Amino acid sequence: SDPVRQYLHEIGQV
Amino acid sequence: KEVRKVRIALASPEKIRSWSYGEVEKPETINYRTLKPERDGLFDERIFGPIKDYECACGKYKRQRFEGKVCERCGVEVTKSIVRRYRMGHIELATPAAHIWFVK
Amino acid sequence: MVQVDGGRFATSDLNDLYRRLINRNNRLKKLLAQGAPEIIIRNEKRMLQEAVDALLDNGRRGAPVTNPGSDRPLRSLTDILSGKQGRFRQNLLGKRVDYSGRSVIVVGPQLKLHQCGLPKRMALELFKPFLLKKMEEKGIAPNVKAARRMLERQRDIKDEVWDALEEVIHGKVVLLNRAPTLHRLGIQAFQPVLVEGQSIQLHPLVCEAFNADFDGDQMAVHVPLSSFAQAEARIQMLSAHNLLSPASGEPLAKPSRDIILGL
Amino acid sequence: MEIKRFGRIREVIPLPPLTEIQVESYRRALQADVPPEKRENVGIQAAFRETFPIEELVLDFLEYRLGEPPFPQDECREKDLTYQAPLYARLQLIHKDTGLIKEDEVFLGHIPLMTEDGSFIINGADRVIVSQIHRSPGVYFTPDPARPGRYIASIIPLPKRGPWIDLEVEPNGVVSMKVNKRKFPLVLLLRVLGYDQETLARELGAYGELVQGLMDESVFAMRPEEALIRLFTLLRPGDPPKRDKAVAYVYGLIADPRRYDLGEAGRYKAEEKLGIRLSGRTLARFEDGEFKDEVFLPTLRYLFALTAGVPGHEVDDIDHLGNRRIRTVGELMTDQFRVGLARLARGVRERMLMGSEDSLTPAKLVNSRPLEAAIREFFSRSQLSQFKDETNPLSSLRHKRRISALGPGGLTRERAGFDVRDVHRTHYGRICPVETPEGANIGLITSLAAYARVDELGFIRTPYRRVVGGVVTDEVVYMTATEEDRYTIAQANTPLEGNRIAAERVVARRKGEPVIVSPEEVEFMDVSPKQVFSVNTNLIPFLEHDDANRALMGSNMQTQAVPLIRAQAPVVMTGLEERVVRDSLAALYAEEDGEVAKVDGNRIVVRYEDGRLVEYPLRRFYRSNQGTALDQRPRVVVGQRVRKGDLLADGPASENGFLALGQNVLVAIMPFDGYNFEDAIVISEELLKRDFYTSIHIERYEIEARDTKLGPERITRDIPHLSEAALRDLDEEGVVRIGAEVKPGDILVGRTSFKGESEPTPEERLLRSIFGEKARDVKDTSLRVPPGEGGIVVRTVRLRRGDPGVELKPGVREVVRVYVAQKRKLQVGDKLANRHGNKGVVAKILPVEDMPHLPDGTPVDVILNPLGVPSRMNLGQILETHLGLAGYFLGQRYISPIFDGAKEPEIKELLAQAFEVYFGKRKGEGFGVDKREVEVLRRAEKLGLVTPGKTPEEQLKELFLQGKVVLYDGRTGEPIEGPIVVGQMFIMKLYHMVEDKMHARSTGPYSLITQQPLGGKAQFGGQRFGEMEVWALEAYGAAHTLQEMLTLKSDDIEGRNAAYEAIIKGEDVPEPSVPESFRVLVKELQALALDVQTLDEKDNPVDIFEGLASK
Amino acid sequence: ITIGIDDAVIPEEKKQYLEEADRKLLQIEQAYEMGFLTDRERYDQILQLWTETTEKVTQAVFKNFEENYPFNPLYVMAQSGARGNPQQIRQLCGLRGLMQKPSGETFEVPVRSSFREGLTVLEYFISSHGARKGGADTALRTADSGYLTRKLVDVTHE
Amino acid sequence: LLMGVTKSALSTKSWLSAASFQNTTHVLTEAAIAGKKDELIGLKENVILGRLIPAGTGSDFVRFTQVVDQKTLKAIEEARKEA
Amino acid sequence: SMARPVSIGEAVGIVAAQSIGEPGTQLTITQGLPRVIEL
Amino acid sequence: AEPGIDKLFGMVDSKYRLTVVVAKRAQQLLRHGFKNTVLEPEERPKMQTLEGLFDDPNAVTWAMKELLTGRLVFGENLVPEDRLQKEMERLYPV
Amino acid sequence: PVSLETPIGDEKDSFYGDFIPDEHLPSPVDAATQSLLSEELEKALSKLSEREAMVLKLRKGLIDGREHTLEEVGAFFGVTRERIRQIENKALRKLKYHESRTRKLRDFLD
DNA sequence: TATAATGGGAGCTGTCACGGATGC
DNA sequence: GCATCCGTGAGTCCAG
Ligand SMILES: [Mg+2]
Ligand SMILES: [Zn+2]
Repeated sequence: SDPVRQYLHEIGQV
Repeated sequence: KEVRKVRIALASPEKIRSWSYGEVEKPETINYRTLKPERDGLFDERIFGPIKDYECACGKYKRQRFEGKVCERCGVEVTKSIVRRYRMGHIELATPAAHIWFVK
Repeated sequence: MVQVDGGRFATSDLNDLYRRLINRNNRLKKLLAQGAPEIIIRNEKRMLQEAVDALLDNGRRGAPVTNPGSDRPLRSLTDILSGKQGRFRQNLLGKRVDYSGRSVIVVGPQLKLHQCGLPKRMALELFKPFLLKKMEEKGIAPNVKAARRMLERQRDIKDEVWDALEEVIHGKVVLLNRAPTLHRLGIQAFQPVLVEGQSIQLHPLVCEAFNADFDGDQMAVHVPLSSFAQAEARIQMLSAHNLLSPASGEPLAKPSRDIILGL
Repeated sequence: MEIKRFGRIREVIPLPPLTEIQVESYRRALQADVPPEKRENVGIQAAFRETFPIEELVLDFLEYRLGEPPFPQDECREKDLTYQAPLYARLQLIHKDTGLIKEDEVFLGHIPLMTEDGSFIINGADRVIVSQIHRSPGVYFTPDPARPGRYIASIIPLPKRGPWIDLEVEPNGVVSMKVNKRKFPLVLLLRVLGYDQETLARELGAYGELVQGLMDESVFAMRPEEALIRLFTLLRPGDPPKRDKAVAYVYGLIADPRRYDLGEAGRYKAEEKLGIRLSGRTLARFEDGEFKDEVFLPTLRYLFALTAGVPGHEVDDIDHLGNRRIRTVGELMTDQFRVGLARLARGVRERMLMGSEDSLTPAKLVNSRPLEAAIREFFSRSQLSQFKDETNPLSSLRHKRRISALGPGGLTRERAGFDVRDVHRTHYGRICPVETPEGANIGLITSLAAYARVDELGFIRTPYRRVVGGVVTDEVVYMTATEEDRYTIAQANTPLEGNRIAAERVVARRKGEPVIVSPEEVEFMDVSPKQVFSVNTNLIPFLEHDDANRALMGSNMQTQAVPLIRAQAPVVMTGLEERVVRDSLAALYAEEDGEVAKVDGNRIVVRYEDGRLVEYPLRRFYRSNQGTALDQRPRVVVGQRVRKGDLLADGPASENGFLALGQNVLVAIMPFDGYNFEDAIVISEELLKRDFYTSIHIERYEIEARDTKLGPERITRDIPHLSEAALRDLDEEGVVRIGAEVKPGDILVGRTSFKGESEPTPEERLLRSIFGEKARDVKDTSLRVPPGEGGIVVRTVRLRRGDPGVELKPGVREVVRVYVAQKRKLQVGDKLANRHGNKGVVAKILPVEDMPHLPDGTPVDVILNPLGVPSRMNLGQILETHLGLAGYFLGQRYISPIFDGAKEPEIKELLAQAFEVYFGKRKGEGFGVDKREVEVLRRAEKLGLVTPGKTPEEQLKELFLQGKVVLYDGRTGEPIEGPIVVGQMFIMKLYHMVEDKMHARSTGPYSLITQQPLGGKAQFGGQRFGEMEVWALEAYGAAHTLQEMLTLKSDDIEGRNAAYEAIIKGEDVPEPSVPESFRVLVKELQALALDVQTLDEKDNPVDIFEGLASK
Repeated sequence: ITIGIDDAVIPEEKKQYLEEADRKLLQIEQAYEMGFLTDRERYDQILQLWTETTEKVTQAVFKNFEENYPFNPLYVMAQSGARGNPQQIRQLCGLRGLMQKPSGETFEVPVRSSFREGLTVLEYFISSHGARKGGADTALRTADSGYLTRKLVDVTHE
Repeated sequence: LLMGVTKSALSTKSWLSAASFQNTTHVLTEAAIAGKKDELIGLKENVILGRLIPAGTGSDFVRFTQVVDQKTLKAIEEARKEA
Repeated sequence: SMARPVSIGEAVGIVAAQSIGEPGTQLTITQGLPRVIEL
Repeated sequence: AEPGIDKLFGMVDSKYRLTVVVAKRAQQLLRHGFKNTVLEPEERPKMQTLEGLFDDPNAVTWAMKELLTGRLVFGENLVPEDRLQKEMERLYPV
Repeated sequence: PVSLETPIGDEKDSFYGDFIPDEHLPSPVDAATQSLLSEELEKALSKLSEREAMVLKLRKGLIDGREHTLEEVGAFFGVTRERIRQIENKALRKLKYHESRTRKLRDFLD
């Protein structure tokens, strides 16, 4: 629902 | 002919492109010094139409003796400026996008 | 994208929405050409979808995109079509119109039921083209252009143009309307009687159908132009032709107030 | 003249300074007269002390100071500048590791200053910051709408400082906390605060069934650190539970005084409701590394005790004026200042990383643009910042005392139900129950009571006299609503002999409930009836005889009175008309005792006791916000001995220091040939003859000559194709001369603009060839006079580029402002009103001879229709007319106080004294009764008005004492068949005049996208034919008139062009075409990827774009 | 036709009806303090008594008008239907009547004054509750009426 | 089936009327999916289009009525009798 | 409005809606306009 | 009220048909310059100027009076439209 | 640039773009003026011979929108360039006399 | 064009009452 | 079958 939160979560996986 | 009915239907991408007079490739609106529409931008006279009636952009064809002529130098068709209220453009998306109405 | 009086620029919000879309689309094309990793491309495509959504129906999903330094949501296409301010309700089912005026209303006891008092200058601007033609027929002006240039300045107005205007409006009627227009009798046609001063004079008996009174009400005037519009106004919409209420059938224009008191 | 006042009520205290709600608020906010070391932690000081220190290098706040205004008020209004003072702040940058200190005084921009009257000047326009009522912060307990035996505990901080917290006992038994729309068990937050099952079992264990629902074993099993991580996971999903991040978030949510601010009022209210003491304005603290509870456990205990039915615990009335507080200018300006300061602090923290970490000064670290922008925003574009209403002095004085429930951080119009708009029992003496807008804003915008004042905590207080035993002291106690609810307060009119209550039973209030009570039970007493109503409501004589709905209009319309050139104070006053002229600065008074040295039209020079010679310049013919002239006329003479506070000059709409909103006219109440039908009004041409209701109005016109890409716009007398007659009154530079009359079409400022490049049509080529005259390079763009306007040019202001002292906005060469004044006489369509809500338009101005007249030849001025009185139930105007008849003949005015006034018998006595003058003069002049007077007396004793058998004189006196006189018809000479009420009434000419409102248009400007006409008189716009007008046309069945409205008279370009040409040629109008707005709809639907096709009967596409958009 | 303050005729039956109502109120208070009837029944009886008294004084006003002043301006305007209705004339001549709290609950104490006599500041403040409630009711009702009208127009237009 | 005025107005066969009443996006999406054609039966349809409403002086019952004087009437009568 | 048989082509629905709506602002022991809308 | 409006409503089966007839006849009168009229010189509608009585310029007034006389024939499908226009332009040129 | 949808007032009923006129499209007054100008020009041109009125219509571009040179109009009418310039001058002179006599084209000079 | 730097920041609350989908 | 969420409405004209 929040694009910034989702992208930060995608970033924190690497 | 007289209008008796009004139909509304979905538009294929082919129909969207058949309406379009050109693709808007650049986000620019108008030039910061000349105040004229920037090429391939949102106000491009080559796509949507001439700003002044029967007169191309650079001023090579300035009257109605040429109508339907497309200026070779600047690319503008010489017609009535009213067509800038009518002629549509388009944008070619790299990835398909869902029309939010048919989702939300 | 237009230039205002002061040389400044004013633009539509669709331009900023289209700019967002074009920017994100071009950047996605470049990111694809440079073979960027899937996380980056995914974020870019998600932003592209968000931009298309904001263009078509802003605020529909997620936070509404706003211009920098503003809390005001941008005005999308859906916002244009829908709503009390939408295209339908504001510009399609109702319009601002030419050959209209508005002024404060005053009691007109001397009027006949089919009449109303219309200020001179109101009728001069409302009937201006008819008055130009009539000033050309009579010798007051060589042509239409000279007649208009003569009406343009108030001190250039002589006393023959008023008699010409009297000739112009003869037999014709105007529409009086008072907001809110609750039933079809909130608009009625009256033969105008030119009056000095700046007030509209309203016949007492029609005050009930308008729910009008003279605590400061104002009314709008409209001029039916064609002979067809004039025929419709004179036969169907004339005040003296509608004496009964279409809702009950009882008389609507009836003695009331001071009238009842005297009788 | 003699001024006879009535009433036995003695006000022990005068009215407070009426503009103090603005003045004292802003003064306490700025603290510019306090030396920086002695400033309290409030207002701007509190904002700085809250924002600093900026910890990340450490930047700290030492003090601030305010400079002197760069320009005076008159200069600001003249040059479109903001009246403001420079704000400097002394900050020291400390390197905590180095010890280095670099200290500097940085300039943060200008802060706007309040003028003497309590207003501001923003960009040359006078503005008022309207106070805002809202829910007081604190802890409230309200019945749960779902479950009747359960309740909801609300914790409410200040607006934009922290979230609302809702404590609720769920049906499953566990207690829940709701923050930012998320809910969770309160036990978890209690465990983060350090509570254990033992402390909760002892503290709350008195209530059996609830604590067991509170208990959660898994929560007490984990230590506060694990509960903190768990709560952070519940509040912020997806965010990794880093313990430092969790401490930061929970602290910034609850314990951070920078991000969570209960009011000082909120703190006091929580302490008073829960019976606890707060160490600060936060719900908890971060001390010694852990979290320590402040608020939560007392609120939970109160909630449980309320649920169980424990005595001493109450639900809260959220519309009680003890739970509703006012945020004045200081508080709102301080909020926006605090926002700008926090943005500046974000910029500082961002600067404390970049650049060189060593060489930094406070000048390099601070950027004031956020703060300047925030203050500029608040004052310029806010909803609570309003264009000042200075129609007359009372307009502004009442404006400043307005209370809005709307605005940012407050209600929208749909959010307000009946509960907010209602008159609460606690509005008594605080908020006026009468004066409120009539319409959708009713109950939202209100006005402050007369004796009311807002205290430091934001609650409105009202004064009451102490009553000890049966003796009423002269000491006054200002109470809030909550304190007022404790005592038994008697009414201000209760009988008194000396200071002792003289009645056996008195009328009093206990919690607003009216009750009959013994004088020993009387704890306090009202100060005066005046304290219950607003200032405008206090200006209505005989208010007790007026229904409230019409008194509302009387109040609200006094705001709209126009200052008249011969304005005078009413013959029947209430006693407040002088103080109103005083507190708003309309009139000019003497500072100390002395003697008048000089009196001019332009200035008054006074020599005081000190020997110093003071000169007062007089404001003469200055245009207010609304165009009504502000001008002060000298009321003294050279050599006159004046005292301290004596009048020097009368302001606008005042007579000898009394408030003069209209004129006293001789009125007769009777129908007149239907010219006063339905609230219309008939007036005498004698009113125009002696210049009654004649008012001065000034309009400002402006024009800019700027630099274009096509060449300069020049302000010049040289204009293409214009006769010398057209340029007659213009000077060498093109601007109209001062003193010249201008009519619609005349030129104020001539201006030439370079034509845009256009290839001339072949018609113009042949025409130019025929006449041989070349086409000019420039074009006439002169500023002319709009239709229906005009007057005398009284001032011109020209500002060029390159002349000293002036700089315009980029691109602008020069700016010219022309001021045009006009003397408006009363006319048909202008709106009159009295103070009782009787209002109407002038419908007929008769020559003096037709006017109904008294037997002695005196014609009346105004004829009001009696039919407006019975339905409206405003009898006060009738009594005003009676007392005004008496005062017309005795030659004296009166002061009748509100709710303690002149009563009927005294008015009858004054009427008899008047009748002696009215009739004995006639009898001494050698004249008897008239035949027609006998006929009227006959018909009057048939009405039972006079007793049969008495002499004609005795019966005429019996009629006069009822306020009725014999009235002769000026048209016939025959009398009116009955006796008629005639007397003096105070009537005001309201701001709504036909000259301003009349408008007509044939053709004119069209809008860009829709191509429909514009709207508004200023834009020469057209009238809107809305949906409902289309319904009217359809219901009439007039199809072609409707098609005209839709096409020819608007938005159909081809159609309207062809129609105008057909009309000027005499031909009938053509068939309409497709509306341009439907084409706009079609294309805007194609933009939404929807294909709209207009089809014929064969279902074949029809092109309404006529091949222009098709390839 | 004119209107003077003397044209609001207070009838002589008013003081009689008011004294009777006071004696009845004392009888009901005596029946309450003896525990015969509850607070609810007492409140209801007081309201009913004052309502019937209001109707009585209305009829008294109009009867005194019809019999002793048939050409009284208020009476004439009301009867002819030019202006006014009985309750407004009653407020001018009889008593103002009962008022209601912002909750809608009616006050036990009626307004015994008329606009000819003038109210007390407390009576005025009590009246303001209902006046404001009616104003807000109207302001909120016009929107629902207009919305309903537009619904009906859209459903019946063809 | 009984339904209130709002749902019955939204259910009307003309999508121009329904879209100009309320729920413009829902109306327009379902209509565009269905390929709906508006027959311009009612008043709102023709008002949006700027057409001549089918009521009053626009009713097909009274719309085509002609006026002619007896002189020209008999003149054309004899002109058509000779063909 | 004419006390005679209605003329063919009269826009009846609009007249009906206006006739119902116009007294709406007057509807006030009583259910009133809320009941009207409920129906 | 317009003169004889009751009789005018008596003539038709629907008032809107009367309106259409009046408007079309007024257009006829305007186009042909009033010289196609069915009125006798003493039936001509007049108008008071400062000079004196002149012919009423209002073709709607003219049309309603002509309709009151009874010399006008109205109905549907009385003549092809082009034939009517051309025969009227032959009888009364422009 | 500033937004056309910038709210004017504390209500949502007005936008900035609603107070901005349309200066591009000609007003009905302007279109009427241009049409009357063309009609009066053709009224005054029929007072000439068809040949000289045609030379003037070709020279100033009222036909085809292009202004023809003297050699082209002379090659069209078969005459020499000096003959076509002379008949153009005499047509213009007759037009000037007709204009000084009738005064019908003066008002269009603005 | 090269010290090393590696998960944001602002929220915003006093309707209200329908219809229609989606949760036990 | 019944709660609960989301979405969409909530009078007109004028004037600022
Ligand atoms: Mg009114
Ligand atoms: Zn070109």
